[PDB]
Amino acid sequence: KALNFGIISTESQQNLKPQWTPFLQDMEKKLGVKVNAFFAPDYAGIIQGMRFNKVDIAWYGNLSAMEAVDRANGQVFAQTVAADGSPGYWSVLIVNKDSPINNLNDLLAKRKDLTFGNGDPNSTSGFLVPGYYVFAKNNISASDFKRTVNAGAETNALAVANKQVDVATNNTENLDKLKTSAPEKLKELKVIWKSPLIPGDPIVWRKNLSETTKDKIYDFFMNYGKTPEEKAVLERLGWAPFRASSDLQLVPIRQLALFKEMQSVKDNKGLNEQDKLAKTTAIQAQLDDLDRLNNALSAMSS
Amino acid sequence: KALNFGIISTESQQNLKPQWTPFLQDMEKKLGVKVNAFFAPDYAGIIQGMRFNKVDIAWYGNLSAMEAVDRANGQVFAQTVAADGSPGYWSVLIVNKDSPINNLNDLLAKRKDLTFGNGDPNSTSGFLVPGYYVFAKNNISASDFKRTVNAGAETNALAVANKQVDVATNNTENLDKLKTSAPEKLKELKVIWKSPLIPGDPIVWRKNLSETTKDKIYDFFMNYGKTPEEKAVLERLGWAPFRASSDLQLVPIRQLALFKEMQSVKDNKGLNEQDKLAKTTAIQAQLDDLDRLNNALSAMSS
Repeated sequence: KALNFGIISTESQQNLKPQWTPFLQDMEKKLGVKVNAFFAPDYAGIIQGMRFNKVDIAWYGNLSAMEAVDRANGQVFAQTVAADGSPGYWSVLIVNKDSPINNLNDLLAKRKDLTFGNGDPNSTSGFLVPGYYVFAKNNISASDFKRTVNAGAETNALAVANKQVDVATNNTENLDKLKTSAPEKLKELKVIWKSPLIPGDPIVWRKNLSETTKDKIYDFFMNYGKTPEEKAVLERLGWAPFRASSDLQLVPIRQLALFKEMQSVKDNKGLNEQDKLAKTTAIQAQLDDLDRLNNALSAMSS
Repeated sequence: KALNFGIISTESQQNLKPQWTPFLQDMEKKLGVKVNAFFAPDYAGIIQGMRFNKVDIAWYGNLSAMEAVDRANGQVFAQTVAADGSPGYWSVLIVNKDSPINNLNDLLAKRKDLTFGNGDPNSTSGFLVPGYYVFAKNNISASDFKRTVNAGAETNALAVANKQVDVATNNTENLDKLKTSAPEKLKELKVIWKSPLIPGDPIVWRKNLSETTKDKIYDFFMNYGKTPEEKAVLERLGWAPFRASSDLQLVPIRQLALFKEMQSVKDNKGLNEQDKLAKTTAIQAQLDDLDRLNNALSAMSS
């Protein structure tokens, strides 16, 4: 009963090897079952490895992560945690502290009268994530602000801080940097809207594993880190210890997937509107259900 | 597009009528769609009403609630909240405050050396709920205490308080009463283990409703109560305003269902062990998956 982990490698074939064997070697111990890897070229070959039992487990990104559930027996069981201390990031919208805005509701209104900072239109956290939760969800637009401007978080946070822009989007990881980059202009910022947590990469195994096997993996992963040795070894892969997870993980990413896809049907050229109505109104279905989940989940305050 | 609510009535045909029309009459307004009820004799006829679109929505109990999802297009969308202030209850285990125990781990060990207070063996919160989360889950027993005694929460809490028993089970709703019944012997108690939240009755509609319809119900329910009028009307049905919910609701009840069922196969007389192994080890599968969910859910601390 040997074991395969999945790790692609942008950190190529030099970089990766000596960061990992350790984590295998403890894995092999506690599990006491030989623990090879699949290095990779991309998640595409990796999911496929799952799809054929040739790989048992793996460090996906929610996107890859989600298609694993989709096509190759995925079950998220754990969320990676940043060695600085977790855990993913929340998208945001930010006014200056001297602003008399505090709600997204405030903002939502005083909008035709204000100037916006929007992220890379190829950025999920600066552009797309807010694009759904903020805009799409309220049937309103980046249009509808006096003037609107696209730029980087760092800029945009600084933009707002220095009252060159009314409101901007951002993430909380940039918000972090600042406490070092410009602590005294982050002190001037004010967050008025948080996305869902957009969380860290998961660990997915294949469901078709065995009661007993999973039990060991699961506990390995849930308990690795409590030791100074253990602790310091996660770090070499930039990690803190792992959060307990589920497929519920990727609800934010699922919504995105299907907001995009929704967006691409409204533009589907050679589709008649009868047959649109159907699909559009079906993807919404899904979002609407997914919305209510987010609520439920956030309503376990608590 | 008229509307049917489900409400059984132990509070029979006199009691119920004038507690509800109000809540219909607001329902009919905001929805602006006529809102009859099904009174009932039992959830059995009620789920069936769903199963035939003859009823659209209803106040189930997690048990009924769960079989609704099972057999008649259930989706939990809201959790009832006690007019005193919510929300279900957590089972517990309780030592005296002068005890040097604080963990379930402590207890788990010092057990052969101690005396237990166990609830009605026909009580879910005093007996069965702990029976799983505490015992079943750690493959250990009510056996394994010096002596063990079964009795009511009130007794048992008082038992422990007055150091007639080492540890006992309880719920937090009794724990409430006490602050009135015996505030100064509840002051002597100490909780060392909480179950999952075992939550309040839900509102389930049938999935096969319509985007738009659900949207209105959903918002009606999520927003009813903010007004003094609204507020005071929920009260006449002993309610505070409603929590946002999902089928995730009944994970605790699902685990129970299948702990029982697990328990009843181990006792299934005319079943050979080969064919047992299979089922036992399949129900465990489920619990084990459900366990990991509880974790995930409780690991969104947060």
